[PDB]
Amino acid sequence: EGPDNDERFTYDYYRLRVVGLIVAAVLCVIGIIILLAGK
Amino acid sequence: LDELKKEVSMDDHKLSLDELHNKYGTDLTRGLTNARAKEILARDGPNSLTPPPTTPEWIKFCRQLFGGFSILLWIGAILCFLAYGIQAATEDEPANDNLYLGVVLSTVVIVTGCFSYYQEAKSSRIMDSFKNMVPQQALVIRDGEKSTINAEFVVAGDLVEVKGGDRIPADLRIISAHGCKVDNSSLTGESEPQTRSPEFSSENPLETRNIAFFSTNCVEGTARGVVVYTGDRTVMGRIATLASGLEVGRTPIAIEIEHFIHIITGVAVFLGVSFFILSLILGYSWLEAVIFLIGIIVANVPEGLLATVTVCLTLTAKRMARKNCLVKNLEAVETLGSTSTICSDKTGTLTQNRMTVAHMWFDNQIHEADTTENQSGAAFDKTSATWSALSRIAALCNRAVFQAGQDNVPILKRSVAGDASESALLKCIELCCGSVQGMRDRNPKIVEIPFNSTNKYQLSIHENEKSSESRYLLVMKGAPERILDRCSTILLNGAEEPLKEDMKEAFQNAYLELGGLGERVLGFCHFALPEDKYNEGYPFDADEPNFPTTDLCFVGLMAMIDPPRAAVPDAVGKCRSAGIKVIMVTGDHPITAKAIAKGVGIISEGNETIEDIAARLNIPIGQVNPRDAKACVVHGSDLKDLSTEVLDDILHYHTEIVFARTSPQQKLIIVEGCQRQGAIVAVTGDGVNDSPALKKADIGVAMGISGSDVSKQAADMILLDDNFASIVTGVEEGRLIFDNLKKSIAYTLTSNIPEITPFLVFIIGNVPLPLGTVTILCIDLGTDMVPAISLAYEQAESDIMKRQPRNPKTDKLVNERLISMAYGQIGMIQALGGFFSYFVILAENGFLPMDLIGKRVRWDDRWISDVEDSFGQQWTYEQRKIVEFTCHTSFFISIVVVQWADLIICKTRRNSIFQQGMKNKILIFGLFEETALAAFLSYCPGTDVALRMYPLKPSWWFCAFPYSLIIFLYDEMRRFIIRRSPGGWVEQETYY
Amino acid sequence: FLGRTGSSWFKIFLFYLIFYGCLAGIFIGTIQVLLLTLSDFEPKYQDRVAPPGLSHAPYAIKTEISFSISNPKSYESFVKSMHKLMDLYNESSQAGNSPFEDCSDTPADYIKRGDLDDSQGQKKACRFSRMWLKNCGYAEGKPCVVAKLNRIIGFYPKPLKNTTDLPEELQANYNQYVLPLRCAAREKIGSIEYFGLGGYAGFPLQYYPYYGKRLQKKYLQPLLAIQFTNLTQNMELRIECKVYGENIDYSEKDRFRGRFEVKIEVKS
Ligand SMILES: *[C@@H]1O[C@H](CO)[C@@H](O[C@@H]2O[C@H](CO)[C@@H](O)[C@H](O)[C@H]2NC(C)=O)[C@H](O)[C@H]1NC(C)=O
Ligand SMILES: CC(C)CCC[C@@H](C)[C@H]1CC[C@H]2[C@@H]3CC=C4C[C@@H](O)CC[C@]4(C)[C@H]3CC[C@]12C
Ligand SMILES: *[C@@H]1O[C@H](CO)[C@@H](O)[C@H](O)[C@H]1NC(C)=O
Ligand SMILES: [K+]
Ligand SMILES: [K+]
Ligand SMILES: [K+]
Ligand SMILES: [Mg+2]
Repeated sequence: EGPDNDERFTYDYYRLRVVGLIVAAVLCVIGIIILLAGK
Repeated sequence: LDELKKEVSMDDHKLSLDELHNKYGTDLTRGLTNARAKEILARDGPNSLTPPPTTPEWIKFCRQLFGGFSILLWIGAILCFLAYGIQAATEDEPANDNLYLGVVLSTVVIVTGCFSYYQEAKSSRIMDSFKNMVPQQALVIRDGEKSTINAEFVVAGDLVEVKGGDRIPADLRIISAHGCKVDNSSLTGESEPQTRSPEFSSENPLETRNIAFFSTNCVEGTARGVVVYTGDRTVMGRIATLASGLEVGRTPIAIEIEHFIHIITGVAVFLGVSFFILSLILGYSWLEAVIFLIGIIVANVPEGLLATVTVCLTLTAKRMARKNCLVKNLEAVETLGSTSTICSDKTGTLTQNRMTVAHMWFDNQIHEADTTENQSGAAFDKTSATWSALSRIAALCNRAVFQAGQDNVPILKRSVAGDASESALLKCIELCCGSVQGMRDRNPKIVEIPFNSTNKYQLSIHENEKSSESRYLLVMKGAPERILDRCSTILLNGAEEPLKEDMKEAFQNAYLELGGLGERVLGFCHFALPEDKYNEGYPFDADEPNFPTTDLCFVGLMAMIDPPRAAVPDAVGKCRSAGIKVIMVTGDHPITAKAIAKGVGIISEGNETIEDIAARLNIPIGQVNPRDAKACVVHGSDLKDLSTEVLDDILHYHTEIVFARTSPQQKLIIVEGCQRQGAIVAVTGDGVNDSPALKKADIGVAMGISGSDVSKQAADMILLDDNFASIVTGVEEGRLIFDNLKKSIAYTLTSNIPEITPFLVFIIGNVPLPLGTVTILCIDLGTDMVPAISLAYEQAESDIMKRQPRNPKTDKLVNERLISMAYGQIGMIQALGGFFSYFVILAENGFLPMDLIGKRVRWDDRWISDVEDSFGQQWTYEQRKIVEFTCHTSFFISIVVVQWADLIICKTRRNSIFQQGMKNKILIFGLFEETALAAFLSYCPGTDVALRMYPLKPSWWFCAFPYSLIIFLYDEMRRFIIRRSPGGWVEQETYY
Repeated sequence: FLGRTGSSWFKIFLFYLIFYGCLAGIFIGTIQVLLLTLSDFEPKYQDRVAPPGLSHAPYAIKTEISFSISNPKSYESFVKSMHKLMDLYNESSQAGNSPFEDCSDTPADYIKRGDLDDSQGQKKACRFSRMWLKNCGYAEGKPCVVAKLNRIIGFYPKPLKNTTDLPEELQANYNQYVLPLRCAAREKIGSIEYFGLGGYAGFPLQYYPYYGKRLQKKYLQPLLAIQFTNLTQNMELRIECKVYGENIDYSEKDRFRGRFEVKIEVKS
């Protein structure tokens, strides 16, 4: 917007962290699954 | 020091009984005086063995703390505390950087110390096992009276008494004996009881009957003797010292480790000081000049590599534990793969160590029995009525019995009370005719004449199990020729017939052939006594010939031997196909040694000794060109008068070598001879007479079930199930781990470049620091760890058992070709991918690449809270630093992303991934966990403080993707060239 | 030689020359495409400069400006940087209707010169006289520090509204058009005096938004002179200058995030 362009200097680092941690966890689980296919 | 002990012993068995007493101030009848014995005790010292001085574990741990990488990491750790000290004095720095980084680095050294300490293990209790062979007490005659004393109180000169069941307390001169037999397997590896008597019977004291040795035991009878040697001075006490004293030495794998440590340490100190001066010339304060150096150290040293090696070794040892192959020393996991020569004991190693029936001669025909443990062969005969007649004599004319409670274990494995030949016959009949006890119940023995030294035969009279007869049957066995002189008829295919010169000659032929096979041959015959001349109550006199022992019916011959283990012939061939030379080294007699050599394939068909040529051509042995003989059989008595140079010529000039009737020191000498030629040597054995050889071997392998305690103490590896096929597996595993270590090392080293280059450009370019010191440790200690380990699970790219053993002088674990690829090619591509993401982060925040050159001065200036970017905006100190640390984070993640491809390319040295596939589940696990770790380290809240890791925007993750892909393509194209032309260019330049 | 023969030494050179040449050419290619995705007038991200920093002219050794009044070369270090900044706000530097403009001598509202486009020439910036900075060689005794708000493209600094309570409660509250700056230390052993545009202790909103170096060169950002004529002497005084606003925030880590950290000591 014009004088109300506050969103330009903002970033949702909170969501990014939530998503990043979700991904890291799921990649960790997936890895266990493939490894445990025989121990 | 031990050169004296490598020599054959000198003795006094040639002296008379009386003469021997003068030498030791002793009485043949009364024995020593209580006072004289105590005097000699203080004089000579105790009848005991002293363990050699060991190196304390303290010094062993700390010796690892100073090996190249640890030295550089120490210089870094201290240089951290240096810069910290210089700070705490000058400008009060409330930070924790240099202090904490110095603590972290010192911990890395200590923990890395534990890993190398675990790898360099030496579990040795040789002298302890020997000490277990000296009895607690001994029986001596002192002041004309026998008393039990502490065996350590035994001295040279006293009168000792032994009987069946006790250990020889010391080396004795036999002066009196009654039916005494002894088990000399300690000195020979052969357990057949040897008679002991006062009479001298051989110039060689290790063969004479009037000497009994410490480390052996009396098996039966009784004997008295004069002590000639005590403690360390006994024949086997010296073997003990020799074995326990032998310098261990460095393994092939250990030598390789130190070698690349020098290389990497070299480049580290090079670039280290090369840029330390390069910085001072650029006008950098010593305050900074050291900070850069610390970074250089951390970049160059692969912090997690030595521990990777250890884990890869451990994991390989775990797989072998699961095939009944125990590894006592982690490094011995690889030595077997580098082995070019095997020196093998015969008895209990190549062989089962059990007299077993091998052949039978009946119906004018040679039949072969199955000698294998698990009986993997086939039948020979069942139909012939002759067989049942021979079978009956083998069961009936036999005094051997199975021990109680064995019905659970297989026939051939069960313990038997009796001599070896009777046990063999027992197990033979029990196997192919069912319960022998049944045959001995159906035919009650009424009278017998046990085998006599003079008679050379054993006879028995039984009540024929037949109801229509129920009469008296005579059976006998003995020396083949003696049995022949007592026969008139031969049971041919059922019916008897006169013994014509024809069948008599066929007997001699059969007899000579079986004997030529190194087999012990016995004759078997029977005689159905006439009914009218022998009533149902007729008494037979065993003392005086009350019955005919002539004109009997010859039934057949039976031959026997201590046979090879089932898997042994095939394992020997497999070792030989892998280009490993196999030598036999045995305490056993030459005829037996040679026969098993041919049986297992040590001596291949057609190959001759000089003696074979001479007999065939009917010419003198001196007339034979010795170069025409590729095979040789050396008796220990001849070995004794040969110099090592002459032993070296024997080793060089023959492909098929048998060393027979060797002493324990002689086995050591043969091993050393092989090593002297530059060969990596394995020893396989099971007896205490293998202990020195096992110790000196680059790798000693002991048998687990049949092995003596001493042998297993001297070994690096134990075959817990006595499965000789495990050697073949071991060499295969050893070769595979050697290749996979290269892959894992290249992988680990490759990521050094993207950690070095940022620090260099930081100096030469004056740009903001692309990657931090902490960030490097997150890679080498964090992300790269599981992937690097996973390479240990790689399958072979080709048939590794088809290639020759590596040349330890030329074929190195880390060579110039590895460095060229890891440092010069792939690592360089990784460095760029790192920098790219760095320029991306900065440029998208307002600092375009052009304006970055020569800005670090203002960038690092803590007091400038208004640096202008390319767009004209002003940044405080902490604001721009957040972007900088975000650059460290994405550079870090870029390494991870480019290591994805590197992990896949390091999978194979030659083959394509499209050929080898992706069947390594640990590797895939590594990829997922590596990425999970990196994401966690970036996105987890609080990690921005502890590690200076900042959250990355999604687009950031993909910066290095095009570089990750170029790596995959590049290496795939390169290896395509290797395969397409075995010529050499790409091969001799980059082929690890 | 060391490794190989001359023929081999050559081939290994011909390879790495072509190899590294290609790699350099590829690296450059990826840099090209990166630049191609970026604007010339505005950076892709601005969340890392977001809350504006407040920086001053006196180059602090360590957020500190200690000196002796009874000594000449004791403050000549801080006068060097003070001069460096103000030397830019010269009238001879601001000449003609291009590219400067005379703007309200009293704090006014924002000025939009269109978009971040080159569809116009150099966007005309408001003039600023260093003569608006009353009282301030500089203050040889009791310094005359000069404040500054960090430039951010398209940033509209918004003052706080007088809805509730305020630190400098309602005094000279030019609510609609001034971004205030109140310095503080309890510990009240000083004498705060502020100088600026229109005589206000703030930043005139008519200098915003900043259009960037590419679209606005020679642009001048508003200054706020602060004088501490403290009646005290020979002691470290921790003085913090704070700016207030809707788009202004602070951090415990970044001690320059919309605030000062000055340790004055007139040890004379
Ligand atoms: C910006 O203004 C300052 C004001 O002090 C100028 O400083 C002048 O320097 C000259 C020569 O050194 C002196 O004779 C004057 O006394 C100073 N003041 C004035 C008001 O003229 C400085 O030169 C100016 N800078 C530029 C680039 O124009
Ligand atoms: C950051 C940049 C400027 C550094 C570049 C370093 C280059 C020149 C280095 C890195 C790795 C190096 C190579 C590594 C391996 C080998 C194989 C060896 O048998 C001869 C030297 C040779 C061929 C090296 C020559 C120089 C080399 C290519
Ligand atoms: C600032 O200077 C003016 C003259 O320009 C003078 O009248 C005034 O006293 C000075 N103010 C202070 C607080 O010293
Ligand atoms: K490293
Ligand atoms: K050994
Ligand atoms: K590394
Ligand atoms: Mg043996």
